[PDB]
Amino acid sequence: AEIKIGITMSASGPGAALGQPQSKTVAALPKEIGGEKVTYFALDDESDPTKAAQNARKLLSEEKVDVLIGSSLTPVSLPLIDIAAEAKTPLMTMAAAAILVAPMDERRKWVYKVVPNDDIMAEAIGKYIAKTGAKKVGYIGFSDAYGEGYYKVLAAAAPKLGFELTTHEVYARSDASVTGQVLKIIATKPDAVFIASAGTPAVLPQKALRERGFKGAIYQTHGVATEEFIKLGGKDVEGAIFAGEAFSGAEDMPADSPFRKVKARFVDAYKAANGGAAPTIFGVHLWDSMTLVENAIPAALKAAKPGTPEFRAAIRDQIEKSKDLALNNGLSNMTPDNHNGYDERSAFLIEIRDGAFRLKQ
Ligand SMILES: O=C(O)C(=O)Cc1ccccc1
Repeated sequence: AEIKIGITMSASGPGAALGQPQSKTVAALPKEIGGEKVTYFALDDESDPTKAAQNARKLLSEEKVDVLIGSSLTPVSLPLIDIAAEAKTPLMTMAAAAILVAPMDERRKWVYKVVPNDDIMAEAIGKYIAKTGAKKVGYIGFSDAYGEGYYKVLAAAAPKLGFELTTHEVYARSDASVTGQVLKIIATKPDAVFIASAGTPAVLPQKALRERGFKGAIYQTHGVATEEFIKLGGKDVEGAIFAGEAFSGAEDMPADSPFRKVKARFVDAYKAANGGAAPTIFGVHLWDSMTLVENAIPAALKAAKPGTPEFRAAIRDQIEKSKDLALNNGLSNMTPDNHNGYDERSAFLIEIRDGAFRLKQ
């Protein structure tokens, strides 16, 4: 039969600013790959791990999809690892935490990940923060594996880089207030504050810090790299800096940059499918995942027919061989033990300047 791709995304819930762009990207994906028809099955998981697991089981057991893609967020994606592995179906996760694919194990052998691992980003932003002369850095982040991935790496790096983390405050994504946490951070009198958050929930702690009088540097993560964050945040997020993807800095690169080229492809296709509307970065996590899948399909078709475990296993084998590939997410080199594919060369420092994401250095 035709090739079938299943996708679960957080199109509603606190992940909406990530999942909605992904949902709108589906219509831009190719109807034929390697001379074979392709059908997409996309489901909203509502930013809920239980619903994502239900979606995956439905796509795997009922549609027998050849590849599963999702989810948008780390906590939502975690349970999909075991589900995809048990089904011997490759999973292209669209979330960010390193734990989604590293260290390698017998289940993560089935998982690939186009967003650069957060530990790479945390090391990069930590080095930058140190170079500014900051010695005391406050911290607030999500009380989940995404936030904690930033905290643990920054906390380990701190003494080696010459600063100290003054707090370890957390919040849940939908929380109405972080006032208690922010007051605690402010009371430590830090030079700067790090926020580990994603989507529109990332605005709250930054606005709260500014409203409570904090005037120092505020650092965020690539979870904020959507123009929706700039729009909601306004003057309060001006000057935010984070380590992120080539996509976000593409306009401040040479004309022949491969990153401009791969971005143009995506933007043009997205606009054509969405009435001329421009995408935010999160849609590109679906797009780049499909780049890996599309590249693997011709060899897989030589091995087996779609809808068979052999075809899925062939896709898994082929993606692992991907080398020297410019994605919107960076320069990707897969290996048997690294299903992310990036090193520090793909960590770009991005700043919000005059209401736009800009390549900072
Ligand atoms: O919120 C999460 O759990 C994430 O994994 C956030 C994220 C996802 C994709 C790119 C950057 C951040």
